[PDB]
Amino acid sequence: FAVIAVQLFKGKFFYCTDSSKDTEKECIGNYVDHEKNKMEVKGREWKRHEFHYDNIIWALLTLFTVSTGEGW
Amino acid sequence: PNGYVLLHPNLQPKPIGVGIPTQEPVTLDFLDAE
Amino acid sequence: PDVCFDNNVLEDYTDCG
Amino acid sequence: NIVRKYAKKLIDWPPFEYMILATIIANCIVLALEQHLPEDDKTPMSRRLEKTEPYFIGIFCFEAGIKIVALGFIFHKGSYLRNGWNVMDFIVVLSGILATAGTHFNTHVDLRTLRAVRVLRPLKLVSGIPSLQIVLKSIMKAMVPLLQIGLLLFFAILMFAIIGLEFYSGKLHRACFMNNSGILEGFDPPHPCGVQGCPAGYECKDWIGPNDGIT
Amino acid sequence: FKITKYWASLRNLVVSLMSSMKSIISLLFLLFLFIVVFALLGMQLFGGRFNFNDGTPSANFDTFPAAIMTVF
Amino acid sequence: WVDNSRTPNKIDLYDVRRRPWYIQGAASPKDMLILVDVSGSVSGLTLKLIRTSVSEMLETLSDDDFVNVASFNSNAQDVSCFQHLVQANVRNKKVLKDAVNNITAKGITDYKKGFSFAFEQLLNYNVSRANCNKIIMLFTDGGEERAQEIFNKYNKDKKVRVFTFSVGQHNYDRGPIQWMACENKGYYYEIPSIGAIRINTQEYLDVLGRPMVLAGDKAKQVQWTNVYLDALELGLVITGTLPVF
Amino acid sequence: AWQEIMLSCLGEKGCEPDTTAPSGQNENERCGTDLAYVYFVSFIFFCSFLMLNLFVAVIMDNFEYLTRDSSI
Ligand SMILES: CCCCCCCCCCCCCCCC
Ligand SMILES: CCCCCCCCCCCCCCCC
Ligand SMILES: *[C@@H]1O[C@H](CO)[C@@H](O)[C@H](O)[C@H]1NC(C)=O
Ligand SMILES: *[C@@H]1O[C@H](CO)[C@@H](O)[C@H](O)[C@H]1NC(C)=O
Ligand SMILES: [Ca+2]
Repeated sequence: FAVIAVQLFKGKFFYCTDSSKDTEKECIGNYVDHEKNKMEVKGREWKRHEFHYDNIIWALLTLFTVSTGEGW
Repeated sequence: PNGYVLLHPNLQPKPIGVGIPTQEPVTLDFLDAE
Repeated sequence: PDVCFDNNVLEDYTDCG
Repeated sequence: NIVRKYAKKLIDWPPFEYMILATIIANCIVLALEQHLPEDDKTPMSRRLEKTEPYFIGIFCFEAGIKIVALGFIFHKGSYLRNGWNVMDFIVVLSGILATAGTHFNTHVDLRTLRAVRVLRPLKLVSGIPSLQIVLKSIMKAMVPLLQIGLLLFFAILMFAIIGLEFYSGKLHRACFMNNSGILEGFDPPHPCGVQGCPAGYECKDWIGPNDGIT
Repeated sequence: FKITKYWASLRNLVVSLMSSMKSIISLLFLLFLFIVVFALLGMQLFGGRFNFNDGTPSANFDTFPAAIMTVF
Repeated sequence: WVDNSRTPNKIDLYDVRRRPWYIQGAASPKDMLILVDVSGSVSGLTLKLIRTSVSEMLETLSDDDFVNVASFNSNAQDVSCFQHLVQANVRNKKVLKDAVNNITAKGITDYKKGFSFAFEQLLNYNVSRANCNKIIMLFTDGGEERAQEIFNKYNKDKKVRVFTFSVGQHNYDRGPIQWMACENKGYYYEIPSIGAIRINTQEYLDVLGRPMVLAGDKAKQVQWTNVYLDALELGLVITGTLPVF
Repeated sequence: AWQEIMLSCLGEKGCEPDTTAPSGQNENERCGTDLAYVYFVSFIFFCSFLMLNLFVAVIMDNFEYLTRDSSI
């Protein structure tokens, strides 16, 4: 199940701090963060989610996490 | 040609009011300046 | 305004998005 | 009422009870396809699927009629309403006769709550298949011993809840908000306060409970 | 495992799981007919009502695939 | 920069493509008719984004452009006290904004009853108009109705463009919404969150300026702006604009 | 949320002043560690296993109570 979860979510657990940009080329620079409701200018970061599937060591730790129930 | 005064002695540097209070042009019509 | 430009036939409509 | 020569008990033939199990699975798919939009709005598809309700009632109401004839109704020992499932097969069709009659007699005020009996239509598969009632009865029999840890659990719940009343009855209604006269801002996880007030630059203003007043 | 003394303990588990398989499958199917009815009943009560001004949560009751996986 | 190099409480929302002089030189005067779609499904966040988008779209209108806002849910109606294309001056824009902020979402959608209202309002010549660049802005979320018949009947020789916006973070079908723009000279925009509000109006201005370019050197004439306050402070200024092809 | 206590205990976190050592004022920005994966994954296995043995050593102590039958 941790080898099928790599071939299914490998590299796809990436996300950009700015919702509009969805590629690492685009997520450079600054952006206005309206979502906090106070209009502050932030920096665009290209990040993974904290619990990946990008590797067998990382698909076994994020899948034990599901087994213990938390944050699944 | 919309009647807004480009130049008028009653035209003062200041944004035009639009209603009772709770980056827009200062378009003061001619008839509303006199 | 006296003159304005719309509805030109040479326009390329293939760019909706 | 008890007139013999039913010619209806002969109708419960195996080609006849695999078309009810076919209209139920079809029914369970119509309910699966419906999408719920917020305020009287309906998708175009959900307006199409609402045209099948008279048919599904038409078949399910046929079964009640053909069964209350081939069998009894209440009085006879082996009558329709005697079985524990045919009771639930009756409410479903009965709640489907009235809920589709929201025009002629108008359900004098309104219902909004008699279409919530359609959700018991998947449980007509359990009624239709005897092989499933003797499997459901296996679960509802192994959980009979558990209905005394329930009374032991509801005695612990109440117990602590009572303590909760004595000690925390109203002491979760003040939080700590920025000085910031005008816009009160407060922490993202709200910081309640009491005799133990705000740390540095906040004041204890009124506040609904923790989870919008729920916890 | 065939080369170990732990084959009889493990094969007899699968031999017993395979014999009682029409009663595990018809028991996962009554745990699924009570997830459906509930999901259904959960749409009748909260279907379309999760359109909060913050945004509808991922744990909706609006569609059936999203009503099944929040009863889960 | 005038006051926002690096200063707290002070965020720089300036964008040259939204300035009055740019919007003036980038295209010709419009006849907008913003069709908001206040039906049931747009309630919640989609409605908040729709009203913010409508306000930020009215913000791209001059005193030469004429605008009205309509809203349709199984029947179409205006949102304000106006019943025809009114001039987009300060007071009318404020009235339309105050009417849009009071708009509520309820009921099923009929695209034909809304587009009939839009076209019938754009065919009203008894009022003063900018007889140019007739437009319809559809602020919906998504649906399954192309309504090819209503476009065939009302917009046949394609005098009226149609810009379709899919406002909101949702998953409804955007096929008809992307089609309406194609068949009717338009463009299709997506506004999934606050922050995408401010660019797609600039973009419809980008679309409207094709026929101005295709008229090569007739379109390169200097136009002078209403009296506005300069971004970098010098008080009341007018500015002449010339598009660059 | 045993998993964000795991993530917020990893390497490259901040550090407390310690207010008694003059060195490492800006250095020693390494006061978490990447051994939070071993620490938290193992504790979930050990705690769940030591509690399971406690649960059974108590169940099987009373297994004559738990299996009482009115016949015998
Ligand atoms: C003698 C056989 C019948 C026993 C009585 C009926 C038991 C099952 C009926 C109730 C099923 C659940 C209804 C509530 C919704 C989950
Ligand atoms: C003749 C077959 C022998 C197999 C020996 C190893 C079996 C180990 C247990 C397998 C349990 C599978 C459960 C899958 C989930 C229901
Ligand atoms: C405008 O707001 C008022 C005040 O709440 C409300 O009564 C009225 O219904 C609103 N207008 C419309 C068209 O709903
Ligand atoms: C406009 O004027 C014409 C002629 O006076 C009249 O027939 C029509 O009803 C008026 N209104 C509209 C919307 O055309
Ligand atoms: Ca809708």
